Amino acid sequence: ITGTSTVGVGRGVLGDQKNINTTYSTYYYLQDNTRGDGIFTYDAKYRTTLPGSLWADADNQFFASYDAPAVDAHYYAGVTYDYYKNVHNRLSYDGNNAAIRSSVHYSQGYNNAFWNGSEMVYGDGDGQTFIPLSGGIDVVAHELTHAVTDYTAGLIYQNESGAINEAISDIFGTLVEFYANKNPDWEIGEDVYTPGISGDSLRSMSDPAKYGDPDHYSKRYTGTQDNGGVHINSGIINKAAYLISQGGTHYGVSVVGIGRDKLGKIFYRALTQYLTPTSNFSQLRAAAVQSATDLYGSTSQEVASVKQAFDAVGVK
Ligand SMILES: CC(=O)Oc1c(C)cccc1C(=O)O
Ligand SMILES: [Ca+2]
Ligand SMILES: [Ca+2]
Ligand SMILES: [Ca+2]
Ligand SMILES: [Ca+2]
Ligand SMILES: [Zn+2]
Repeated sequence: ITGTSTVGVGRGVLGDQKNINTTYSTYYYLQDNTRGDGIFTYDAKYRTTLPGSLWADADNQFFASYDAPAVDAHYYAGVTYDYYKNVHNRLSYDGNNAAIRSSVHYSQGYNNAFWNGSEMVYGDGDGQTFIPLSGGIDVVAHELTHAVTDYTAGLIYQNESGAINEAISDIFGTLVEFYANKNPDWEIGEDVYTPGISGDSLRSMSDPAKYGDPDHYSKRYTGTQDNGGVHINSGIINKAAYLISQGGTHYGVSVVGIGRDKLGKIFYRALTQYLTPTSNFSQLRAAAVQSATDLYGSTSQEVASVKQAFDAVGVK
């Protein structure tokens, strides 16, 4: 919409107060003009037609329960924008400040979030398995990273390239969570998953097997469920990324950690310069090694650690 940039205030899913960038034109819209070509948040109104209506509010105050998923979708999309621009010099998901669009209140009791090829989409959860999914900054950043992947490597969403696609989203969603630095961890979705159970999550990068996901290539799933296990075999790569960053000994193989920022530089470079739509795990290994070589030198600890990490999860 055409209008003037304003600043609204509201509360997110977890009941936390935050400021949000809005636009005024009769109503206050969830349209942030301060980042790129705009961040826009929409109301899907419990149906599945998308994007729905640009979110409109009469007084620029967003404290109703119905407002909370919108507040967080909008805010955490801005945080994610900031991360890619400030940390990787990437302007929005296409590198050219594409408008970022999100719809919330998608469907009824919908326990998922996704990128549909053009925008982010968030269910409200059924209140049992999930609360509104935009309350999780790692979930929001996971979803926006799917757009980044689609504009760069283009990893096909099936089998090993699809598991890499998923891990890339878990990795950067986690790196965005640490960037924001509010209760950061190597778990995925803990802020919005199972409101009646404490201490669990959708997935764990530090120990994927905690929820039945493989942490070694020898334990890879090869059936046809979940697009050939894209949310399952992602644990093999998530574990590798965790180890690159934090170090550890896994099935007897020791990895010297090099920290989250270097993890992020290496995987961002792999994603944007070396991976292709059909890359498999072995090719991801070579891409990360080449990326680390580009960044830190053939003889660096960093190259050595990437190798140890892929060794540890049985990927040669
Ligand atoms: C964070 C995440 O994995 O979100 C999803 C959920 C909650 C359900 C189904 C698919 C996805 C996805 O983004 O792959
Ligand atoms: Ca209001
Ligand atoms: Ca957390
Ligand atoms: Ca997390
Ligand atoms: Ca829980
Ligand atoms: Zn995903």
